[PDB]
Amino acid sequence: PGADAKTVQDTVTQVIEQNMNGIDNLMYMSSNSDSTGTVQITLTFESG
Amino acid sequence: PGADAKTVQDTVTQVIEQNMNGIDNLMYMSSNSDSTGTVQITLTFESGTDADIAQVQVQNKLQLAMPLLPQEVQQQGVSVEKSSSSFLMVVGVINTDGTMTQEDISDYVAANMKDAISRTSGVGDVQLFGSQYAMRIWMNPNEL
Amino acid sequence: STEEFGKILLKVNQDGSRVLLRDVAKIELGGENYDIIAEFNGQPASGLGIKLATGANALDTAAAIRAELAKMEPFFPSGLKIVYPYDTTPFVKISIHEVVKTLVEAIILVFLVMYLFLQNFRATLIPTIAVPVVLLGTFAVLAAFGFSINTLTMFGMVLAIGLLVDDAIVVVENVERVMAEEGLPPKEATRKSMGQIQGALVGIAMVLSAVFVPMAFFGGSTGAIYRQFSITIVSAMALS
Amino acid sequence: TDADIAQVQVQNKLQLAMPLLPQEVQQQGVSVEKSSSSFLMVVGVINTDGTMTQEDISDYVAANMKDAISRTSGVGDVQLFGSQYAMRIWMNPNELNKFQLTPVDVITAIKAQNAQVAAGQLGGTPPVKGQQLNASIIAQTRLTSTEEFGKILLKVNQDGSRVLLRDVAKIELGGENYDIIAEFNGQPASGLGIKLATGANALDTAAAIRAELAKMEPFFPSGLKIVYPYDTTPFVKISI
Amino acid sequence: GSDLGKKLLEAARAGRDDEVRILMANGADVNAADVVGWTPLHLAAYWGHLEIVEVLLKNGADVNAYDTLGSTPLHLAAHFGHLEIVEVLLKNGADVNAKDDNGITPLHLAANRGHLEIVEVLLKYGADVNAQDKFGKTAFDISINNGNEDLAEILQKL
Amino acid sequence: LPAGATQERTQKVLNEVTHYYLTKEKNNVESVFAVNGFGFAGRGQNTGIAFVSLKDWADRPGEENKVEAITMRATRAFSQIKDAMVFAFNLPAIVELGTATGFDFELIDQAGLGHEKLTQARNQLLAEAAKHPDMLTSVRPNGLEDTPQFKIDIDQEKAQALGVSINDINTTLGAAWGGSYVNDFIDRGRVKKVYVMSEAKYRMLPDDIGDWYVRAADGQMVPFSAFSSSRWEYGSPRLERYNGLPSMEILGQAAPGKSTGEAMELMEQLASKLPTGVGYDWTGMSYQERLSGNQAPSLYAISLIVVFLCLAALYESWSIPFSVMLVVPLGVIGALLAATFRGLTNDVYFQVGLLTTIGLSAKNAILIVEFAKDLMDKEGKGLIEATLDAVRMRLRPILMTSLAFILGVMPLVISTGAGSGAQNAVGTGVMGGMVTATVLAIFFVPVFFVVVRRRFS
Amino acid sequence: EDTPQFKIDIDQEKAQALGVSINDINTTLGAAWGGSYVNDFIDRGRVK
Ligand SMILES: CCCCCCCCCCCCCCCCCCCC(=O)O[C@H](COC(=O)CCCCCCCCCCCCCC)COP(=O)(O)OCCN
Ligand SMILES: CC(=O)O[C@H]1C[C@@]2(C)[C@@H](C[C@@H](O)[C@H]3[C@@]4(C)CC[C@@H](O)[C@@H](C)[C@@H]4CC[C@@]32C)/C1=C(\CCC=C(C)C)C(=O)O
Ligand SMILES: CCCCCCCCCCCCO[C@@H]1O[C@H](CO)[C@@H](O[C@H]2O[C@H](CO)[C@@H](O)[C@H](O)[C@H]2O)[C@H](O)[C@H]1O
Ligand SMILES: CCCCCCCCCCCCO[C@@H]1O[C@H](CO)[C@@H](O[C@H]2O[C@H](CO)[C@@H](O)[C@H](O)[C@H]2O)[C@H](O)[C@H]1O
Ligand SMILES: CCCCCCCCCCCC
Ligand SMILES: CCCCCCCCCC
Repeated sequence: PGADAKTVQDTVTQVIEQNMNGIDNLMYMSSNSDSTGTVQITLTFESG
Repeated sequence: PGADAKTVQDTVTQVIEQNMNGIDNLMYMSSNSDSTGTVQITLTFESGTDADIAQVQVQNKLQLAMPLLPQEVQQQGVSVEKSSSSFLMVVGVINTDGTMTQEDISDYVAANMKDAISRTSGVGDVQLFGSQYAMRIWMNPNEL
Repeated sequence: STEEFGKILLKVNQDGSRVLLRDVAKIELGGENYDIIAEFNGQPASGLGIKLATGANALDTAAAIRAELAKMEPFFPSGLKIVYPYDTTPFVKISIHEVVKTLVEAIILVFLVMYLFLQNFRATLIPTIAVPVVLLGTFAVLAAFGFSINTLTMFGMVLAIGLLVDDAIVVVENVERVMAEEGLPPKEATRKSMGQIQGALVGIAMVLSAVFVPMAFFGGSTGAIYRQFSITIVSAMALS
Repeated sequence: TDADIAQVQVQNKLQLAMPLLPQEVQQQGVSVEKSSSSFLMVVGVINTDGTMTQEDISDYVAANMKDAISRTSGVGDVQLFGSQYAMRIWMNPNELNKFQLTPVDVITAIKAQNAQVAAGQLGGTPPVKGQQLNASIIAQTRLTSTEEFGKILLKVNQDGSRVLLRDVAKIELGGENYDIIAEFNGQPASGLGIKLATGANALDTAAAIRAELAKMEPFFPSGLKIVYPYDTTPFVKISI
Repeated sequence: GSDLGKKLLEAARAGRDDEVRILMANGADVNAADVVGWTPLHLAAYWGHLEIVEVLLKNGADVNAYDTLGSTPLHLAAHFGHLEIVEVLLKNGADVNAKDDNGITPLHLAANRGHLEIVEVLLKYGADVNAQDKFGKTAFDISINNGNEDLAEILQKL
Repeated sequence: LPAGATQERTQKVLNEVTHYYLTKEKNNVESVFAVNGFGFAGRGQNTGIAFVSLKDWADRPGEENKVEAITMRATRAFSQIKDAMVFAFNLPAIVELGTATGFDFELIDQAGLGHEKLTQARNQLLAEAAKHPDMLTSVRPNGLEDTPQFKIDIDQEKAQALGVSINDINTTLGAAWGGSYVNDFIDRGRVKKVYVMSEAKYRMLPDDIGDWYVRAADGQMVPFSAFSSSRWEYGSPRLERYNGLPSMEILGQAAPGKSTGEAMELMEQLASKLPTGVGYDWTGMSYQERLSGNQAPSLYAISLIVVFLCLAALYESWSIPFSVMLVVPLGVIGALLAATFRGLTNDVYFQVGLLTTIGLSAKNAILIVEFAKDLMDKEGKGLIEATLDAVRMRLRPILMTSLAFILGVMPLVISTGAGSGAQNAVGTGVMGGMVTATVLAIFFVPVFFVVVRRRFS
Repeated sequence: EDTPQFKIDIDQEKAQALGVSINDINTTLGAAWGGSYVNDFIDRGRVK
């Protein structure tokens, strides 16, 4: 709450993302950090 | 931080142990509480148990115990991990010209190396031997 | 920054002067903990403890890690060097190679022995074809069971090689004998020869299955190791 | 439905609610369970030599038996028919008002004087050069007895006298609650109401419970005895 | 810090009576001390090993040895309820009114943990009942604050 | 190092250990990774590990320059060291699995006895185990002993009298001496911790306690000396628990000549005469044996039955199978000879080698018996005639496989390079087993077949 | 079924007049009549 996109990215998004390593069947990871404090990190997996 | 073995045992270890209930296929549980402020509880499961299910069940029961632990322990965080202690390799990082301390090297590796190794193909997990920087305020009681 | 933390205001005195945090404390970027002192031949050190991902190729990963470390070389500060005190990949590269050498050498030895006794290039080819077919096929079954190429499964094949070699030799030899003793042509000789042994070979498969299959049903850590050899040998022997 | 996943998904959502809940609810411990509604068995506990009360037995069960049964695989939920002891401070309002004190003062002093302090070390890292001593500092530790809680100093009067906690409250070991009270054939008892975890085998879990109870029996106090007043499993074994 | 001094410290702690006997024969330093200033006698007094306390005093151990904070073997024995060692130490000339750096005596410690027998023994060997610590507290003050009925009756002999 | 020893003291030993490996083992050792502050038995200032990395296997020729040899020299060299238990040792084949030799015992507080009475019970158990060197060796705790610690008592009355809050006292003590994680900050776009702690020089010794001050309600600064008292006591630097109860782990192994099952059976007996409220349990490697112990015979009991039944169906005879089944020892003897000759062990590679040696010898016997039986059944030949004609026909294929397969495993026996331990264990048990299985079966199988057929007319 | 219950209204004005905190009122009422879990202690080695 109240945090800008960059502050949110540095304190939340990257911190979470650098722990999303060595998950099974991970194809790609996308994410975004915005001016309302919101982080969304979507991880898409191999078919099946 | 700064806790003796008994303080750790009686404020952290016992409280977590009392909440390790309703978890499937547990053979046995063991723990150590030591004078460097550390606790390690290991829960060993039956062979054939799904390790991910075993881990999430432990993790979930811990989360519900977190409000009972001390402020300082909640703040530091309690890590639940699978104990697959088998390194592929250890990459050492050293300083030959005497310009960097171990703390300086560890921070360089944290900031400019670790993440890229974590994202490398086939890499399951990466451990920093040391910590990234911390802002240290070394107090003087005479001046205070 | 350390400068900003130094400028933190703790109090303002009556006379006017300001007590800042740098007045009552030293301030620096340091470590989180100071319990561990790590050195490498006397010099300060840190490092990365890297683990292999589930189902990943250990040799590919090691090459890939070294490739990424190479891209980082140009940007290091003065004095910084990468070193490799522990690495299982050199050992794993040797273990697999020595097993592959043994399996190929075993096939040439059978060629040399087959020619020494039977004395024609034609017959000595038949095991040289049949043994690779069975070896390759075993890997397909290992893949189907979710097994990996590893020290245990590889030596499982080295231990199996005697059973594979024997199936090839027994079949060919027994045709060469039936041709020599009775004088029948290759096609009729093979029908008679296989008539003498086909019932036995099926019985041998069942008996050998009963020797090896129970080894898969051991419990715990010991039983996980025994199961690697069991599935590899039972698969190789069954294809043979 | 996979109950392991049902519990995970439910608990993922509960975790979003947790911070919004009152502090007091979080501190009692919220629990997510996957069990049958009906009791698998009741493990009763009595004292055949009448040496322990209903309250003593229940505490013994809670402190020495319940947790290990709760950790056993297949045990979905364990209901204690009774209460574990807690340190009960039974406040007196007349004596509280006599010394100008309230329940808020009692609570603050118990937090201040029944505390487990992390105090650091003599010669701790990072040390000065030439340090010879390294030793943990032990400051306040948790209180262990009614006597120690009794001598908690609430305040010191103007004339120098001391208001201890025992001067404004009766202090005793007693149930967390006093709601559940059980009897077996008229005599004092406690016990464990055990519910089968979703989809687990009743007979295997019962066997595991009876095995875990056998490990406890040798270290009971004098007279304490397990009784079996309700068990759904024996009919299954007898009917089959 | 001799070679046998360290082994006597460890042996006196562990209560290995036979190893102490041999170390007494070989001349192990009875006045050897930890970083914290504890002799073998301190260690034997703490962990309650009676035979070793007696053996060390026979071999010229300092009965009034003091650690880095002023505590003696009598402080340790009286505090941890080792009646036999308290009597033996007092018999071999232990300072019954010994004060540590806090002003705490063996009487204060014995009183604080309700060791009734020890408090009487200390009194019999001339313990000062009115001895105050750094906070002005007598052994009597400790007994009423702890709510010890029986102990308060004994110490009320001003 | 001993208990209470400092980081610097440990560093001096690690520097000495590193100096040895780079001087005395200069031709073997590539590097020494010294880690002051960590030991497997329990981390602390008084412990450390040096991970020694060697040069390539090509640059370390002969048995003298292997890990076995370098280990022994280093351990012998480091027996001199000024009060420090220092010793080198090789890693186990599977580091994931642990060392895995002997037993893993847990001594358990079952009735709220407490740390001190559990220590006494543990010492009682260890002293009793020491009186059976014939059964038990290296019976030791896998944990730390009690150490001196500085007990400080905050006086509540004097703190309330001077108007000093207990929170200010305990925060001043803990933050300075122990450190305190306050909050985070952002160093070059990365979130990182902020710690406040005392500068090293003001948190070293008991006299430094009195140099710390706390502000009272009235405004005056009060030193810790004004409202505290202190003393030395003993306490644990590593408290262990097992299944929720206080515990003490005890490692050990069976003595030379004895099995682990015997050693376990003794430790249980010695435990049953420990004080009231002291129980025990088996963990790790010992738990898995205690549960899955009766499998090895029970599985191969079925194996033997299925083998018999399969041969019975093949030959159409309840008796003839025995002629094949009697071959089993003929391979096993040579494997045991070749292993015992070279000083190798009864390991998994050897054991799987036995099963392959047995199976191939069984296969040879099956075909000898099959040929003999068909000659009797179809061509109407006599017992001895059919047996002699059978073994004649099967001599060549038996000798060919054996010649090839013995020569195939020949390099694995002589191998001394990288991964040679496993290769040796595979090779020797196969070679020696094949030599006896080949030589004996050709003469013994006809004996087995003839004896069986005569016995069962 | 519904049952009699003792409804009590804290007068906010009168409380503010006397200088009595509403937190001290509610803690007093709740702790005394309902009970209050303050913190933990150790009974024969076990956290309770
Ligand atoms: C514990 C859980 C339970 C597990 C279950 C285990 C089951 C294991 C399977 C065992 C099956 C064995 C069955 C054999 C039964 C004997 C049948 C033989 C009949 C017989 O006497 O043969 C005669 C010819 O003699 C001959 O030529 C000799 C043939 C007989 C040899 C006898 C030795 C049998 C060996 C089997 C035990 C060992 C197995 C393990 C290695 C003529 O026949 P007839 O029918 O005319 O006679 C009737 C006369 N009026
Ligand atoms: C002749 C020889 O030396 O073996 C070489 C040759 C080798 C057996 C190779 C491993 C593997 O590709 C082999 C397969 C079956 C791979 C799949 C197919 O495409 C085959 C057509 C191919 C033929 C032989 C080959 C190409 C070798 C290896 C192993 C390489 C691996 C490591 C870890 C060093 C080896 O060098 O030992
Ligand atoms: C006659 C037939 C007998 C059957 C023989 C069976 C062969 C079995 C051997 C193992 C097969 C796989 O072996 C394959 O080797 C190559 C070597 O180029 C590896 O390749 C990897 O290691 C090499 C060597 O360090 C790296 O340089 C390379 O970047 C990396 O990709 C593959 O990761 C592995 O998949
Ligand atoms: C539950 C499933 C597992 C049960 C275990 C089964 C084990 C059996 C091992 C394989 C035995 C094969 O069975 C065996 O086959 C061969 C031929 O191949 C038969 O041998 C016969 O074949 C044909 C049959 O028409 C005849 O013309 C010929 O004269 C003769 O040689 C034997 O009569 C039979 O005993
Ligand atoms: C009918 C003849 C072919 C029978 C197949 C024999 C191979 C069985 C392999 C068993 C592996 C478990
Ligand atoms: C061909 C079947 C071999 C028998 C294997 C034994 C299985 C045991 C399972 C309990």
